[PDB]
Amino acid sequence: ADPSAAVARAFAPLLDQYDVPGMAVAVTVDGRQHFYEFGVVSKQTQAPVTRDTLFEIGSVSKTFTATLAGYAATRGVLNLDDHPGRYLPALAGTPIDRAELRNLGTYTAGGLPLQFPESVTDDEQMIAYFQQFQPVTAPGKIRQYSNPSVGLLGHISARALGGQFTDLMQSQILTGLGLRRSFVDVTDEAMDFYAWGYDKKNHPVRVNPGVFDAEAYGVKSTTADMIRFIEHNIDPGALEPTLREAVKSTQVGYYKVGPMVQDLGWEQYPYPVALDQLLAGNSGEMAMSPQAATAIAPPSVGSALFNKTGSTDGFGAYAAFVPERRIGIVMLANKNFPIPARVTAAHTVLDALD
Ligand SMILES: [Cl-]
Ligand SMILES: [Cl-]
Repeated sequence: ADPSAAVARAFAPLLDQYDVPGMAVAVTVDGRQHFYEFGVVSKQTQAPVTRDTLFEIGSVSKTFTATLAGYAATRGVLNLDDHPGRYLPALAGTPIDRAELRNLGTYTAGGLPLQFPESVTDDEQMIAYFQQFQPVTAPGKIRQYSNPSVGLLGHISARALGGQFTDLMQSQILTGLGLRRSFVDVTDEAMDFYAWGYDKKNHPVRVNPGVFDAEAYGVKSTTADMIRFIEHNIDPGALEPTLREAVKSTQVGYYKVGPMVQDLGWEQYPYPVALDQLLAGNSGEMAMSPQAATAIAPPSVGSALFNKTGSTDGFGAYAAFVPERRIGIVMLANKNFPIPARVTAAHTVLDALD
């Protein structure tokens, strides 16, 4: 039940192998938290990574956006079967308005691309982009991983709840979950803890501003906070009912897509799971290309694993947990290094428990 030896074998070699300046890992095993840090937050300062170092989690942010959408749905300010035009009047009657909010959250809205075109740089251009978008397939049939897609779901969740996404996410979700060192906008105080990321040429970088950045990939967090978030997902029973249902809402499977099941936010697998099936579900093809999606009833009994990868130009992250086993792991790193290496390391550690 002690993950330390497995973490040292699985994670420590990664820094030299992928030229990663710094990395933080936390494992939870039946409520006991284990923290491991490697390397440095900055090549210039050489200050050590700690469990309180802020890293960009990239698309792991979509699990928080799903939680916000689940909070909105539990409150009844929105329904996942609604269409965008009920909340954004300028989108009523447009082709994307055939999609339901559930399709936006599962990347099945009709072929929204990975990223906005470079010409979309503000809210006006965002509205016009969605008005003009011509879907390449019917909703619910094709999964195409998409930042604009989950971005729009977060924008609509904020509009429904009657506030700014950043303020709602910070106050109702992050603070509500006890994540007091997690931010969409890092405060002046917490800035001292924010690592630098290191791009392909080893230049220090942080995530650039973009449309729907906060909504799709903009959270900064620490392993101390992210392991608490994972523990909420493992057992949300201690949460106040609104947040409890918001968390549970991210664990409902909606589509079978080959070896993986698509939730809002999380992606799920049976457990135990062969690493090969986890690698297949987390492949580059899965993230880059259209995949046939089959609507299913939610799987619900026995053991399941939930995960989400995330990256920015300078950072890489991975989170995975198994509620029935009360085990979970998060890795945050200040280099975007290959997802298969992240998944393999994390799977090896979880497999070594029991
Ligand atoms: Cl984008
Ligand atoms: Cl920031």
